[PDB]
Amino acid sequence: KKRRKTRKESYAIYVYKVLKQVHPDTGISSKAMSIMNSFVNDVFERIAGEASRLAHYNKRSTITSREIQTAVRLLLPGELAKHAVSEGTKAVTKYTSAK
Amino acid sequence: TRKESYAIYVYKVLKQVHPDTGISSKAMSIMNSFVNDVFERIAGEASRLAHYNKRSTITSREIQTAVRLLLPGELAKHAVSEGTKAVTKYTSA
Amino acid sequence: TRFEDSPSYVKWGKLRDYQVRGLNWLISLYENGINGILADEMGLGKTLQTISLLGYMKHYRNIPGPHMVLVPKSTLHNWMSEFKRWVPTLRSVCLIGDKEQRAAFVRDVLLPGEWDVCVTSYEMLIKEKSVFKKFNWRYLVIDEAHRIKNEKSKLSEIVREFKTTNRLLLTGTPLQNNLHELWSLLNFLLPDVFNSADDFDSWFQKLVERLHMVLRPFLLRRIKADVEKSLPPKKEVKIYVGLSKMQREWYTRILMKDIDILNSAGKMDKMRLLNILMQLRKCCNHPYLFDGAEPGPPYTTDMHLVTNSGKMVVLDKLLPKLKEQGSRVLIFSQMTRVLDILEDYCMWRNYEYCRLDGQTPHDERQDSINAYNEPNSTKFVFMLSTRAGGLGINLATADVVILYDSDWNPQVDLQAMDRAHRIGQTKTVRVFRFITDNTVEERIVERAEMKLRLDSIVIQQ
Amino acid sequence: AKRHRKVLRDNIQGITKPAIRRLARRGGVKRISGLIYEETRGVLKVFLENVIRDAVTYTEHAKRKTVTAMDVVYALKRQGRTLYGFGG
Amino acid sequence: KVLRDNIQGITKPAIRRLARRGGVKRISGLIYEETRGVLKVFLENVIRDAVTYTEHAKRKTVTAMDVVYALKRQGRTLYGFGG
Amino acid sequence: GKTRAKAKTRSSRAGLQFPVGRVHRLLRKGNYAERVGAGAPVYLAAVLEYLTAEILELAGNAARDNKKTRIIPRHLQLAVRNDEELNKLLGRVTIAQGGVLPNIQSVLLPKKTE
Amino acid sequence: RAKAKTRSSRAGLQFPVGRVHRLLRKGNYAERVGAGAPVYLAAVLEYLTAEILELAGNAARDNKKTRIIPRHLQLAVRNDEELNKLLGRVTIAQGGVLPNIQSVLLPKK
Amino acid sequence: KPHRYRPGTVALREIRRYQKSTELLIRKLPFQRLVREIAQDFKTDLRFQSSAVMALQEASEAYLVALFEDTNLCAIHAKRVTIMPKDIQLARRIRGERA
Amino acid sequence: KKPHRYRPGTVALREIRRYQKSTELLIRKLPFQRLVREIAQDFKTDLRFQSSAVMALQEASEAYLVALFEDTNLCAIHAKRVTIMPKDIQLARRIRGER
DNA sequence: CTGGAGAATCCCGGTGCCGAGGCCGCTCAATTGGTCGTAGACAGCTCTAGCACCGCTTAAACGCACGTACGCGCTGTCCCCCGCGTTTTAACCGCCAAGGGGATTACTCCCTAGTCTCCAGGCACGTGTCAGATATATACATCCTGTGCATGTATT
DNA sequence: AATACATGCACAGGATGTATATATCTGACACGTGCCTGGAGACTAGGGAGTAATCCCCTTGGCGGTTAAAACGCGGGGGACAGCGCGTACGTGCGTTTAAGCGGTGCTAGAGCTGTCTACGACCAATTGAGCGGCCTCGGCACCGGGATTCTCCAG
Ligand SMILES: Nc1ncnc2c1ncn2[C@@H]1O[C@H](COP(=O)(O)OP(=O)(O)O)[C@@H](O)[C@H]1O
Repeated sequence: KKRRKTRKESYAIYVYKVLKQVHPDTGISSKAMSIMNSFVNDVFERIAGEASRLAHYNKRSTITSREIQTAVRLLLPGELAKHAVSEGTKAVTKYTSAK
Repeated sequence: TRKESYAIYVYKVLKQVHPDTGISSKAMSIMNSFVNDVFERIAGEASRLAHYNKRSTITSREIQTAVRLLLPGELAKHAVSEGTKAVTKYTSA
Repeated sequence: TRFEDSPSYVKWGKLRDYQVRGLNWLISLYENGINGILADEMGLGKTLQTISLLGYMKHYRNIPGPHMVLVPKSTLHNWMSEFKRWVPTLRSVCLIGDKEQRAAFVRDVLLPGEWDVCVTSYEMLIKEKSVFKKFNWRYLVIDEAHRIKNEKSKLSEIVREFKTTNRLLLTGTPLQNNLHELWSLLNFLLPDVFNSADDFDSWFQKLVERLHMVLRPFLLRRIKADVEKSLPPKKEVKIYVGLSKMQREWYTRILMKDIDILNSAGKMDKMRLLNILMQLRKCCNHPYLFDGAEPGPPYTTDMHLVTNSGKMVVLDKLLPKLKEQGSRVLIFSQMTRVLDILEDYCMWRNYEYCRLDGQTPHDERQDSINAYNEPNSTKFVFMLSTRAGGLGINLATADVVILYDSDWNPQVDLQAMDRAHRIGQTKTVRVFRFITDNTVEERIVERAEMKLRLDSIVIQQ
Repeated sequence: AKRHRKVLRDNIQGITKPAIRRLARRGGVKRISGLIYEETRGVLKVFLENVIRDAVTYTEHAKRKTVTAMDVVYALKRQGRTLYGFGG
Repeated sequence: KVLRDNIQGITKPAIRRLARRGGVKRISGLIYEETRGVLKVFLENVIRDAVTYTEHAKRKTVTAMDVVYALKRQGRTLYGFGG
Repeated sequence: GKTRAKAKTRSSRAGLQFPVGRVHRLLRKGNYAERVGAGAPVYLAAVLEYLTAEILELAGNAARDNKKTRIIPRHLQLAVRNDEELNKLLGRVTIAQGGVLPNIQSVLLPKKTE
Repeated sequence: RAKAKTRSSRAGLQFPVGRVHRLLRKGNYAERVGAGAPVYLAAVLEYLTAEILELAGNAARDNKKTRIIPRHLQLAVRNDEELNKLLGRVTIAQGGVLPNIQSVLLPKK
Repeated sequence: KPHRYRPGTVALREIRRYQKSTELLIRKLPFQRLVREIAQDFKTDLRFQSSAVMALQEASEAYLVALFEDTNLCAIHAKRVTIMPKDIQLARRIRGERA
Repeated sequence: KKPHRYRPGTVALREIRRYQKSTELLIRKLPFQRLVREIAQDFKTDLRFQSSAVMALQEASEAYLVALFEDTNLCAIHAKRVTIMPKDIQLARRIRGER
């Protein structure tokens, strides 16, 4: 073909699965999908940089769940932070209880 | 215990610039924190340059463009001149 | 050696013989050229001892000054009265007040060297070190020599760097905690025989051996049972009070740490931050020190203010019991807010109080002590802070002392104890001291008892 | 005047009005109103609440109990106001 | 082929549209040349910070990712263009 | 031996919908720390999943209120600006083709409004 | 086996470069770090520190003092243009404010 | 006879119309010539991917719209309706783009 | 006889020059420390402090309020006025980029 | 003054009507999940001693309150001039199509360069110590406000 | 030949830069580790140069509208003027409470041991996610009609 144009990996199908979860009868334009993909890349970059600086400041080298917990306590404001921490802790305890 | 800092090098360049000029304790802490901040900003920018160009190393080109980014005009020009002069001194010797 | 009697330079002067023996000891120290520590019990004429020393000095050794005297500020007018009443020939001056009257005083009298002896409080010396470093001091006598307890305080430095000839010390309880108090005093008085605290520890039956190694070259220690023989020794009863229901629920409330109401939420408001033992001290004294223990207040002083802490319960039961006894009572509150609450309560029970808080000015202090010590006095209750009141005053009118709360140091408790036992008493020296249980206060008096025991083994000689 | 047990002056109002005046003349303003002080106390409480919340989060993550100077330098740096001097 | 005077190509009704999106009713004269100066210095900043990215990457073509990174390091991050 | 058993992915093993393995790989290659804990990318993907769920809920609501069936950038802009904490999370972020929230100032309303 | 020449003594610098290289490796910036990199970075740090301290020395010379206090370098950075633009959101502790009174607040009458 | 509108209401019509819209208010080709004109003196003979020019038009449009919003806030606080160069100079001075 | 009262707007000028020519603190340290302890008590109870930490964020809050009063004075000068007002700091905090 | 009638454009809304980007279905690959073997970051357990809290003491400078008075903020009028609204006339943006070459970009080999790893040693730090820069004090000349009034021109 | 307002000194006063002593405490420096940095080598893999494919940006051309440009007039907003009054600056007297210096605890930072299970790394399998293609439903567009806000006479 045309050298099988390179695997530009992105977050399309996960955004689309979540969109089918909340509003199960609503599509999305492609530019809005690029917006959500750039958004989730930026937010992941923010939480990653925050947890990295936390683990640097405590003179450790292991980014584990506690540093992401305090990184999203720092980044997200208020009610968003509390709901996200509750959801992430539920996911981690489900994955640890069922591994 | 042991805690490294940029105290004596700041004192060395201070005596090099002004041969009869002291400096406080808190001015030393301010200059040390300033050097820490500037080095951290330039190293983070070179890391992001290496991630953007798909590379995995930091050579002099990445930090030279990080100095091109971070500083305003004549300060960036003179810092680039100083860095290139120093790396030519290091390579040639 | 010297004067073998109550001497003649003192006017209206009745020196007791053991004080004259101590005077011979001080003049022998002066002949040997050694700074010493005169550190016997309080109420042994120690201010009369050094006044008699300078009355010997100016008369027969032709030393006209200067000899400064360092006191707490609650003793300045007392020392000046003793100088004006016993040895009047010394030119007597005193310095107190703000920078304006300080400048007036130095401009008048401290330039020419016109005086002979200058009593001066501590903080005045900290302010006028630049003045007093410009002199050649013969003597140096520090009344209540326990501001020099640590050798790192700025007063300890500024008295160490005096260009002077002789140093003399005057305290009641020369030991403070273990060895470093005597170490700092020895490194102050005769510094050229003392290098580090390990030398003092290596010199420290070894305890009594080091005790005599202090006692023979430079120390003097007595008690009124050795020399007086005309007075009751003490009269103490350690009474423990109950805990009120408000006291017990406040104790559980502060032990669960989750208490306050003064907002929309049930916060803590910093009151249980670190030092919970003194918070329990504040609780066991009275809950009303804390916020909102009284209701939303119209500020009246009910009997629920006095029936919500067992110390106050036994106290309200005992103040008419001492009124029918008919002698002057003496309360020593450590916490000044507890002194305020006792002020409100004795106003409610309508006795005459004179509050010695420690922030009262000196002009409203000495006259208060005099009105308490007037012939056939009237001021029944006498409220004092333990430190600034019971540090150096003389209160031989009363006989019953109410130690409300013994602090961490037992020797300042002994100082406020024997304030009433100064020259002895015509009556016996009753002690009604309070203690609450189920708290840290039993640990307080227990550590004070261990400190008093390790002080006792060396203070018997 | 007042009666005994004098506990008063709620802690935000402890930031007194000549202190805000001194901050104003430090900021270089000739004339203040009479309403600046209350909203200034509100602004300062908001700002300190944000910064202290971040520093308490930092010190909670390090499992400590004492807020250091380093925690409030990291908190202020994470807000966009890098403080030189203290620590580092 | 260097271009000459394109900043005055940002016409007056285009600035009026850009303002009336922002919610301003009356717009005085001589706000226009100030808006030209503001726009010119802002995108001079972001064009210098994009050209430096491109010249570090050894290209001759300014991509959209260089513009996105130059706006990102200015604290003015732009979504949508494949961040 | 079962050298390849039933390959139960971690997104289904955390009860999640986001690529736990891809987030783990992007944390490893991302030059963030030396080692990356095993409980970390599950937490990170869960947090990103919840944030995306919130933004999509509000964008779908604002798009259904405009009767459309596809979320466009305008619906994302109105969703993120008509919420306080998402506005504070995105206080610097411009989005492309987003438009502005409709807001005329009250003073510029015409006089004698009645 | 020979004499140990520090690379800062071979770069003509006054800042250390072994510490800068150890900081670049341990700081988790990239998995590999060039050998022109710590030399160049310490050169830029040395030029920036010389650039600040010359102006701060001039400012301490104006206030008739040998020592350099935080007020001197704060006035030096906020008085200069480029260092101000580098340090815009940066608050120097113990620094004070550069003197500026707006002209409509002077009386001038 | 030629029925007019009162001065001040067509501006409100335009405000509602443009805040309802989400297009590009500046046309694209003179903006592209502007970007090439000021990139002509940084590095000569560059190429723009034109998604770059779209991104620049979106960025400068959002920046200028936020600037005019805050300038309008300024000239309303100063007891006016019209905006003038002192307002936008104050807006950039307070916001910190101008020193 | 006839005491020398300074005019309104002279002691203000000398106060501005004296406090701008200095660099010490302005808020008194013990009320600030108790205020910081009451703010920090809300988030978590048993909090010690560094005793340089409170000096650090005292310098922070001082620099924040000095910048706020500076551009407040700027916008109040802009409103053809000298006295600052609540709408001054409300406009300054709005177009500054804060809440 | 004044509501309101009614033109009268503006705009919403409805009903087609194309059309072209979501949207889903193969496809096949790089990537990820399972196994397992090492190793060393961190959890957890010591001591320990440093400094943080906490109240008292004592000075003394700032905070609070009040008085007074006046200067600036606010309102109200006028005016004038200058941007808004509309009409008419250009002009150049945009749409469409096509070509052209050029940067780019994914694949290939190869080759130096940073990493890993011992082995030694000397520069950076901690601790201690001391002299001089400056913080403080006091005195005195030197400027800045202020305003009372003597007068310097106007008014009478 | 005394009044009216203005300009400007005079001088009374108050702050303030400055001259000079001096007390100190704190930065400069000296020393004794020791731990980190350097010397020195093996290496492998990440980068570096080459190479053809190709998408993809740049020019050119046309044309058809849509927006910009220019013009008028006027109406309403910006701005100066002025009147006032009350709200804030300033000086002073009381008072309180911060601040520096006390004692006096003990919680908790912090350093060190040490054992494991945590993740790294590697192998092998196998499948989920990116790409390509087709297709048709949501949406943009366009007519067109019916409501919806606005402006002006004009009869209240
Ligand atoms: N010769 C004497 N005659 C009568 N009273 C005396 C005589 N000597 C001493 N006193 C009393 O004994 C008291 C001892 O006080 P003292 O303990 O010296 O005070 P401080 O505790 O300051 O040293 C004096 O106040 C004095 O009243």
